[PDB]
Amino acid sequence: GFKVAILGAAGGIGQPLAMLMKMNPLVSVLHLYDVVNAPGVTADISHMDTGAVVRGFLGQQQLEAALTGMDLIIVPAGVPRKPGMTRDDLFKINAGIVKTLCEGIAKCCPRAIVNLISNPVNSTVPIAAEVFKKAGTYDPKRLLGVTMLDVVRANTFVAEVLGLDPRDVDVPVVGGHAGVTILPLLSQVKPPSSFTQEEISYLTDRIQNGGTEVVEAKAGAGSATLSMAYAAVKFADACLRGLRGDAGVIECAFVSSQVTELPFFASKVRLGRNGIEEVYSLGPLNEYERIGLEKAKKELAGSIEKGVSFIRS
Amino acid sequence: GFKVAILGAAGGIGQPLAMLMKMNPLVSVLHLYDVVNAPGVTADISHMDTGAVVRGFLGQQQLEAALTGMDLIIVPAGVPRKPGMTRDDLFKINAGIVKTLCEGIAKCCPRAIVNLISNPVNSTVPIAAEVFKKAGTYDPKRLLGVTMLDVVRANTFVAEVLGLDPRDVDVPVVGGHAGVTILPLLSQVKPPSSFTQEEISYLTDRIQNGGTEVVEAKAGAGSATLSMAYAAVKFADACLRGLRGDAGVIECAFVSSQVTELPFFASKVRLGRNGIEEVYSLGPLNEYERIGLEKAKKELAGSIEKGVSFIRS
Repeated sequence: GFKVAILGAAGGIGQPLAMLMKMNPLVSVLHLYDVVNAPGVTADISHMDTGAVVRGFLGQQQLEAALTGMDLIIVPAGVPRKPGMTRDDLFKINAGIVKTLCEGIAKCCPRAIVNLISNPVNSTVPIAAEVFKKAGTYDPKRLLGVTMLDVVRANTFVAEVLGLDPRDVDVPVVGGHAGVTILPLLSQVKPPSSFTQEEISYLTDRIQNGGTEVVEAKAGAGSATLSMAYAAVKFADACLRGLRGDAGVIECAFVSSQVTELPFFASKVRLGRNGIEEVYSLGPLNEYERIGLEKAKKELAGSIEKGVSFIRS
Repeated sequence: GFKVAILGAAGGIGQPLAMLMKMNPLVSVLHLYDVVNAPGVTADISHMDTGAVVRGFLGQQQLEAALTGMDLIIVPAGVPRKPGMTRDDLFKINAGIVKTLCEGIAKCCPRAIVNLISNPVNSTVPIAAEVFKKAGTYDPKRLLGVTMLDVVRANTFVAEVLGLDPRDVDVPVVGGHAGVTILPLLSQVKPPSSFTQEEISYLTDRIQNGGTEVVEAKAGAGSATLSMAYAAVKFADACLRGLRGDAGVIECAFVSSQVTELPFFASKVRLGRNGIEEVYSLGPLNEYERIGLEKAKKELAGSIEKGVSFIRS
């Protein structure tokens, strides 16, 4: 099996995520890390009678111990939005957080596959890339922004409109991980289907804003944590199956790419023994998607620069 | 596809338990009930691309809609381990909660299989039984106290000792769900093994105090949530496979039985189309376990009464 580290394992997303990884039969070793409550979460999880052995790590002084030897690093680390946040002062905190964790990764497990969930992903992935570049350990094939939740939402909402089982639907989602930056390619959905103009717009808008659906349901106090955990694990499991050597492991992720003029983009990627084995091109898009693509790119260009800038200064 | 309702889906145990049930293919419909935040959790969960369709229900006024039609009702509901307040006995509270929920269940889904997790199981189950008796819906084959986490811990701890993968270990646990009432039959362990008196001592002690172990670790402000959700789902899933018609579905559970003089006891049971298709006796016990059996029954008798008198008196 493989060794996995979850950074921020005691948070809202972290916990359900650690519970699910502890259940993954491909995980031999599981390191739960956080700046608080790591021991209590570890204790709880240690009782589950599954294959993976779990250990906890608390504080910066233990990050090295948590990271050393890991094959995959799942990073949902990030401070929540509470005191009337979005204050942008938030972004500085999260960017700061992704920064140190990446410094640790660059130092302790430079070859480990990295699944960055820390939001905003459109900026933190570039941040990570820059930090690794500055450390001389950047392998664009091993850094992935987890955009899986958008695909999960798309599959679910598309299935609902088509009256299908969500498990039998696959919706490619490209671009970025926030708002109009999220671009579901309905014209490339599986199984083959046709959508009315009405459905195409309803679906796209819904997928792009699925996040606030949950924030609304929680009176703006919280956001998706469970579905996020479920998605990150579905994605982590994919990376693990890739490291195992499985063929055709394909999923959408926000990665370093040349599929567009932008340095980082979300598209279909093939996961293998050394991370990303192939970044799939966007291919044919219809009018609606083209117009959406451009709007996505415009915002994405700025978000990337924002992250690249945060480090390069 | 089976219909499942989770009472108290917004809590520590409920949320991860709800996420895991959403993932269970045997679940066609999933109802998330609670007095607070049910909508938020539901929205979160509804985005998961799995078969189960999920609906939320908030407050007493919506409990009937949640229950109606359910095949299985998992009940983790109950107040948390408040660190400050040592113990003005949660009993009063939880017991109250259990009673109202059970009244609802007896009225809305009398034929539903029930998985009561509400602490303390040693009392809440007899309470539920007393609530259904008065309602005239009691079916001893349909009420089950979830002691699955005692088995999970045992497998883990025992496998640790044996240096095995907890997945290849089975340790039957009988008796009750608290302290010395939890009785791990180490002599019936699979694979056949031998333990030193020390290990037998350590294992029996640790399994009986598993919960405490976690509370201590979480700095008094919390108890096992994840491992409990994990064990509850494994147990719930067993029931569902039972409802499906599967053969050989055997699990330990605190149920109504005449395995001992007590009206309730945890032992192996076979789950069938109507819930418990048979309650198995304890089998072979060494002197150590027989002694343990006596202490178990001793403290268990009172617990059972403490719960029955909550309804009768």
